[PDB]
Amino acid sequence: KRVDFCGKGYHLMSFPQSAPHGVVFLHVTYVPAQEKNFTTAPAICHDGKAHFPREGVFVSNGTHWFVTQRNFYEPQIITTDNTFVSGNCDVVIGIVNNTVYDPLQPELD
Amino acid sequence: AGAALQIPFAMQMAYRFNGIGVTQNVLYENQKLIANQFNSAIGKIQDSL
Ligand SMILES: *[C@@H]1O[C@H](CO)[C@@H](O[C@@H]2O[C@H](CO)[C@@H](O)[C@H](O)[C@H]2NC(C)=O)[C@H](O)[C@H]1NC(C)=O
Ligand SMILES: *[C@@H]1O[C@H](CO)[C@@H](O[C@@H]2O[C@H](CO)[C@@H](O)[C@H](O)[C@H]2NC(C)=O)[C@H](O)[C@H]1NC(C)=O
Ligand SMILES: *[C@@H]1O[C@H](CO)[C@@H](O[C@@H]2O[C@H](CO)[C@@H](O)[C@H](O)[C@H]2NC(C)=O)[C@H](O)[C@H]1NC(C)=O
Repeated sequence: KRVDFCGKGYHLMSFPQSAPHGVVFLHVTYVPAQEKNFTTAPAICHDGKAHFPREGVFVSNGTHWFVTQRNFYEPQIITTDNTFVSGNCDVVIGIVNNTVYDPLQPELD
Repeated sequence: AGAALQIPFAMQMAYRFNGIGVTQNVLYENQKLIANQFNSAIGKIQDSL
């Protein structure tokens, strides 16, 4: 887990090999690429309740709001499953209003 | 690791708190206090040195 100990970037595993009077290591590393940059926000408050992401980050391509992990990009719609509520949006800086979907009401009708 | 990627500072500190166990709500509810404490500490280290 300690960075830049063996490899360059995120380490996965290594193989040892012999040598005349030494040893040789073959590290395997994982490196991201093909970047994009979007508009973000710290937390989303709906109906006076400020939902925060469990693990990940909010992003937006311009017209919709999604939650994605940090080291890879895949969009998931926002529901009350992957977000948790704490307080109200009156002191956090950068809150953006929106709507949050829930499954219980559609599945209860 | 690779190419540098921009990230606002508030979310970087939120991630760094989330790393050590404390949830990320603490930073977003106590931003001004933390900023003032950090400024005071970095001011006093100057005089101490
Ligand atoms: C991230 O978005 C910016 C848009 O501002 C893209 O281009 C940048 O443009 C500004 C303004 O001229 C420059 O100062 C930056 O150096 C540019 N970024 C570069 C060259 O990496 C930028 O391409 C986007 N990042 C991507 C597509 O990876
Ligand atoms: C941002 O992404 C969303 C999610 O895909 C887009 O919303 C829909 O995108 C699909 C294509 O996957 C279209 O078929 C729908 O018509 C879109 N719906 C709406 C209401 O636009 C959205 O278009 C994307 N926005 C931008 C600027 O790329
Ligand atoms: C997000 O939208 C809500 C719904 O309108 C806003 O809440 C009210 O917005 C009106 C018009 O901006 C204000 O006159 C009211 O004072 C707002 N009420 C409350 C309780 O805030 C809310 O302000 C919007 N959020 C942002 C950041 O603009």
